[PDB]
Amino acid sequence: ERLLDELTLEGVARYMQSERCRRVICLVGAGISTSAGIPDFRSPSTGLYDNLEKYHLPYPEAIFEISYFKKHPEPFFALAKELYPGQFKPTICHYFMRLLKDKGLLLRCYTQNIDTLERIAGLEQEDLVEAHGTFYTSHCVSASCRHEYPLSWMKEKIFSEVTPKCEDCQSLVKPDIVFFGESLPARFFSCMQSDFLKVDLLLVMGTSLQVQPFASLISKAPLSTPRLLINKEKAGQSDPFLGGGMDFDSKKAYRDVAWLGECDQGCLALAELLGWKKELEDLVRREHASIDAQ
Ligand SMILES: CCCCCCCCCCCCCC(=O)O[C@@H]1[C@H](O)[C@@H](COP(=O)(O)OP(=O)(O)OC[C@H]2O[C@@H](n3cnc4c(N)ncnc43)[C@H](O)[C@@H]2O)O[C@@H]1O
Ligand SMILES: [Zn+2]
Repeated sequence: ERLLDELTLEGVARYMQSERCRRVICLVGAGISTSAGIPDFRSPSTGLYDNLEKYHLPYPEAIFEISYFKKHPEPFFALAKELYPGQFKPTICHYFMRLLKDKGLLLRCYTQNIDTLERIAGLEQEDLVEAHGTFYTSHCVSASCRHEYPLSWMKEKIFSEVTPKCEDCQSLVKPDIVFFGESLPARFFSCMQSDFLKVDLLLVMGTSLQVQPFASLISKAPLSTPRLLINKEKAGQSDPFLGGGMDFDSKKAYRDVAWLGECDQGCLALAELLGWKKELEDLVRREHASIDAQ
């Protein structure tokens, strides 16, 4: 029916500490990593698209294209040079999902981000669907040779400004990210067909819900699954010209809630209502300290 008392964060917090809320899926995107220094994609100001000028490209959205990459892999590796952050420090929001994992509530984190911050916060591969791949490993692009390289090796080059070539054969080696023109990993489809039968709560954070097929995951849940969006803008509402998106505001709204603000602040507030505020503050502070001693 309508599983939330109210369509607010308080409604979602009460629902979460109830009977019916056992399995939680997170859909996350670049918004949850901006406060760790990793810029946005589509934000007007600091977004990646309004900063692809000095990369001499035929058009902005062309440096994550696979066939252009194998043609000229140098602009992308130059881009990774500029973006590659000094420290890898996951945000409050990342640690919020770690709490969900530790409390037995996280069924899966579906992420569009390539920065590996879900792993450093302590989500394990079983927990994650890296829907656009990852920077954490790299593979030679051949086939005869698909030799896997770690991030430590792929980081020496990029910063030694040397284009990474396989050591066994002499082929290009590419971070395990999914460029445009590539298919999403099989794991994505296998998890989607099973995870969304089960799910009792959808948590969407820091994503504009524009790229597909990732955006459509919100409609894979049963119609009674409450869906909370933490984002600084609303997203996932049907375009009025097309024709199960998000409905926060119509009179037919019954399960979608939009908390508008910083993902870090939305997760602080949700954790506070849940009794986890201190536990969360201690975890972040403990882990940021352990990372600052490296
Ligand atoms: C490890 C080193 C990393 C450096 C290397 C960088 C190379 C990256 C290459 C990526 C290639 C993978 C394929 C790809 O590009 O997919 C991209 C991306 O995965 C996909 C999905 O887009 P996305 O994750 O949804 O990112 P968007 O920019 O579209 O959405 C950001 C949303 O979030 C909001 N927001 C922003 N900040 C906050 C914040 N602090 N708090 C709350 N909300 C925030 C923004 O207002 C906005 O609504 O569109 C893009 O193709
Ligand atoms: Zn090779």
